[PDB]
Amino acid sequence: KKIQYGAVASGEKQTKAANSIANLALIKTVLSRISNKYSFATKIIRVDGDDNYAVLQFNTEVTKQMVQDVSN
Amino acid sequence: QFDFRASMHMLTSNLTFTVYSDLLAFVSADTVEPINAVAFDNMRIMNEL
Repeated sequence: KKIQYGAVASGEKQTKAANSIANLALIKTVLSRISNKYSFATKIIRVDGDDNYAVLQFNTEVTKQMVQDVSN
Repeated sequence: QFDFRASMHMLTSNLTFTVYSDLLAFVSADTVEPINAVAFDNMRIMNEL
């Protein structure tokens, strides 16, 4: 069998940093949509290949409903 | 001796108020960019480089 797979994985000199780049661009792109519904200042984003965490700070104090709605 | 009429009173009260215990939760607050943070003398702190 030979399957069409036009995408990315390891087994390359490029995979680590390039995956980090793409996840960075993705999270930066997504994070400009939460701004349509919340006011925050992005203090830190971190990307190490296939994982990611972003911290973000608000104009006010945090609630349960804002975390839930942000997740959705 | 129980006097029904004389034992009756009218109690006054307020109609339909709502008691809020915390008082600063309604306040949202933000800081200027801390590089351009200033003291009492209207003169920047953390400026020497």
